[PDB]
Amino acid sequence: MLFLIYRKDRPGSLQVRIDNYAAHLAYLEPLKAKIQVGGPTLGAGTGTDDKDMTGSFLIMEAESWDEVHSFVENDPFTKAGLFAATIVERWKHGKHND
Amino acid sequence: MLFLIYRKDRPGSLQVRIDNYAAHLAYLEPLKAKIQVGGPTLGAGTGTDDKDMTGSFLIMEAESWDEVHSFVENDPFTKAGLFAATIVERWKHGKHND
Amino acid sequence: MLFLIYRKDRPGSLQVRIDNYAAHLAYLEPLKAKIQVGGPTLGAGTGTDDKDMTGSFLIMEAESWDEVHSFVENDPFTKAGLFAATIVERWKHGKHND
Amino acid sequence: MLFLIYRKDRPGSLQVRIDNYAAHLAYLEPLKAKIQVGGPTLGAGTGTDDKDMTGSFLIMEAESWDEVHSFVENDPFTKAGLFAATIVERWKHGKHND
Ligand SMILES: O=C1C=C(O)C(=O)C=C1O
Ligand SMILES: O=C1C=C(O)C(=O)C=C1O
Ligand SMILES: O=C1C=C(O)C(=O)C=C1O
Ligand SMILES: O=C1C=C(O)C(=O)C=C1O
Repeated sequence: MLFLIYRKDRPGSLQVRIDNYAAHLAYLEPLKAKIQVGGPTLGAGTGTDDKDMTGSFLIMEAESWDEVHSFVENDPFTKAGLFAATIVERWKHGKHND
Repeated sequence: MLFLIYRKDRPGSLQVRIDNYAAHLAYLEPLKAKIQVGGPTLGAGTGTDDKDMTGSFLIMEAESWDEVHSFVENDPFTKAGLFAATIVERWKHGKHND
Repeated sequence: MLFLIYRKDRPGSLQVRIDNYAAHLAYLEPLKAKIQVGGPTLGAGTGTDDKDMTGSFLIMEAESWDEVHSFVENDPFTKAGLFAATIVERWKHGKHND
Repeated sequence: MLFLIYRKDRPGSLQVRIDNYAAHLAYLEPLKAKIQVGGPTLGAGTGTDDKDMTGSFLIMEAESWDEVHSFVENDPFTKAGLFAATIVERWKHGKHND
C-alpha cells in the first residue's frame, strides 16, 4: 500500500530546512526500505543545489493512514515548523506502464 | 528536468474518468519515455480497481514549464473537465538515496 | 495579519467529522473574533447538509505562523486524524475591491 | 452556490503577475457582484505590497463547475501561464457563525 506525501516549505524558511536537513535524512534512514521515490521539490530556475529546495516529496509504503500520520508528525522538519502545506494520497503505479 | 504533476478529480466525476480513461492512456502512450512514475491516486479503503481512482499523478521529464503547461492543457482528462485541483512542481531525486 | 487555512478530509471519514463536529465548533467558539470567514467545503451535487461536508476552510487573524501552527495542531479534527491535506497561506483582501 | 478558487504563482514569476495585474483586475471588474471575498496570497515577512503577492484567492458565486472552469480558463493570469497550482472547491458559510 503506497502513499504520496507532499510537503511544501513555508516562505522564507529555506534556512530552517538547511538547519534540519541532516536530522531529516537521519529520520528517513531507517525507513529507506519503505520509501520508493523521494526528493525535494525545487524552485525558480534550473539549479538543483541545496539552495533550490522548496519542499519534500516521497512515495512510501505504509499499512495505515495512522502510520502515515505518525511518520509525518515525528519528522524533524514537521517539528521545526518547516511546512505550509501537507498533502497525502493513497496511490498505485499505473498497471499498464507509464 | 523533472516535474511532479498532481491532479485530483472533481467530486462525483468517476464516470467522467472512466469515459475518458482509454483516451487519456492513448494520450500518454507517445510520451511514455518521458514519464518516470505514473498512476492514479486512490480513495477510501484498500481497493485498487478502476472504481477506486480519484486522480492522476505523474513524474515527467520536460524542457520547460511551457511544455508542462501544454501537456496538461491537451490531456483528454483536462478537456473533459475532470479535475478540481492541479499542482505542478519542479523536482529531483534525493541524491543520497531514499 | 490574515491566513487562509484550508483542510480537506481523508476519504471515507465523513463519520469522523460528524463524531467530532460539536467539539470542533466548541474549539472555534472562543476564537470567533479572529475568524473572518469560515465554513465547510462541500462535495458532489447541490446539497448543503452535514452529509455534504468534505473539509474545513477558514480565514483567520493571527500574530504569527507559530500561532497558526498551534491552532491547527490543537483542533479536535486534527487530533482525530480527519485530514488528508492542510494548506496555509498568508493573505490580504484585495485593496480595490472584489 | 459558492466556490473557493485558490491559485498559486509559479516560482520566479512575480513579474508576470505584475505585467498582467491590470488586465486581471479588469477581467474581474464585471464579475465583482459574484465575488464575495478576493485577494492575493502573500509570501515571506509582514509586507502587504505588490511585491509580496504570491497567488490569487477568491470566493465566488457560480451556477456550475462549467462556469468556474471557463472563468479560470479565460483569466489573463491563466493565459499568461502564471500559476503552478489551482484548487477549486464547492463551499458554504458555516451556519452558526465563525
Ligand atoms: O497510469 C496511469 C496514469 C494516469 O495519469 C492515470 O490517471 C491512471 C493510470 O492508471
Ligand atoms: O531525499 C530527500 C527527501 C526529502 O524528504 C527531502 O526533503 C530532501 C531530499 O534530498
Ligand atoms: O483582489 C485581488 C484578486 C486577485 O485574484 C489578485 O490576484 C489580487 C488582488 O488584489
Ligand atoms: O463553520 C464551520 C467551520 C469549520 O472549520 C467546519 O469544518 C464546519 C463549519 O460549519
